[PDB]
Amino acid sequence: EKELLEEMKHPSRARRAKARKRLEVVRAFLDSGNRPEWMILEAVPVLPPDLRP
Amino acid sequence: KGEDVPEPSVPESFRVLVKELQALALDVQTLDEKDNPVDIFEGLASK
Amino acid sequence: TSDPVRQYLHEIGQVPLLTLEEEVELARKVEEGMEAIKKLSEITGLDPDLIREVVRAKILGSARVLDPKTVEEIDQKLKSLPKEHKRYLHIAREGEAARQHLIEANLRLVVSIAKKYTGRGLSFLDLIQEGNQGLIRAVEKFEYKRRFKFSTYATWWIRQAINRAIADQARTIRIPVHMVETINKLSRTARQLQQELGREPTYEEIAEAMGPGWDAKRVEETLKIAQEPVSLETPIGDEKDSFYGDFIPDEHLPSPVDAA
DNA sequence: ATGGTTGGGTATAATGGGAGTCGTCTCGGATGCAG
DNA sequence: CTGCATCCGAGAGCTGAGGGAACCCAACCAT
Repeated sequence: EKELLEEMKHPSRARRAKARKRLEVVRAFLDSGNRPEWMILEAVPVLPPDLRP
Repeated sequence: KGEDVPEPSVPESFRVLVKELQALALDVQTLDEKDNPVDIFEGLASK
Repeated sequence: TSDPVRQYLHEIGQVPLLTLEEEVELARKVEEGMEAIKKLSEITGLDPDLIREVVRAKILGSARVLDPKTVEEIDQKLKSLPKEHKRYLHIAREGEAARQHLIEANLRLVVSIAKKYTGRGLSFLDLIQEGNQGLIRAVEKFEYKRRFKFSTYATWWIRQAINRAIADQARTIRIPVHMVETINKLSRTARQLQQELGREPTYEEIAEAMGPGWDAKRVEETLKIAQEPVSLETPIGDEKDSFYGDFIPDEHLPSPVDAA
């Protein structure tokens, strides 16, 4: 987040837009408390049988 | 029996939706006014 | 990028094939590595399989994830052994490397065999993987002393693995292997009877053609248990709005009248 | 104590697959062109 | 270094009704 905030001071508009786009995701993860590694599955949930009869 | 019908409850289709969202590894949780969990499954799915 | 079959074919084709000298050399190496494994087991007095696992882990390297601590302790528990009776360990390492090479070189025979088993409920890649399992078993059991080519012994194991996987995994409701063979024999007999009669045979004719211990009722039961379930999502009608499961009522939960 | 089920085995030689689909429209990343 | 400019891919197009391919051999848990 600090690196992207520093990058957001570039005179270039495209660079600033890219840094803002990355910052959106970074700040969403920081605010929610979710860990990014949870986007990789280790255990796969299995739906109850009565909903897949 | 001649009385008036009672107040409704949570439809089963919403429970099906919650279970299908859990199968996609998404944690959907119902909360009350104080942001505490509300169990809509009547303690039948809690270990 | 996509089409994993092409990617797998490319990765297998990047490995060159073998000549007679190389194949016999590798097979002899594997055999002496197993003998060295057993000799080292006798020397140390420990279980042979666990030392085999330590050799395999050391060859495969850190890249492949029994834990590092244990295998390290036994690794230095073996380096302590003096010369002349230490060669065995090096021969075991070499033999395990030879086993890996042999499997890598003979992977293409698995594809060649498995390409004629499509359309039996298993995808091509699953058949290839089960053939690879059979190839590993054949590599372990191969005896080069008989002067036979490796593929001659490997084909039998590859076919056995593919057939066993097909019998085990092709059906949603698992049917035992002997019953699957019975179903296949019944279907082939019915097809031959139809070819001879020029029409669909009756169950009594099939029962007569199977042999002793077969009547029409048993054929009926066998055809009954050989029925595969249909999908709840089978589209009914031309428009994409009606599924089969939309026409199936729930008979378990009590009705409002029943509850009242 | 019986059948049903399951694991193991076969030794001439075998060595890179196969179906398919070309009569739709609109909008937001992105690689490529210029300045 | 920036910008715009085609380029590719991804996600849509009303409701209601009715519609349905080997074989064999031997040990071993379950019932």
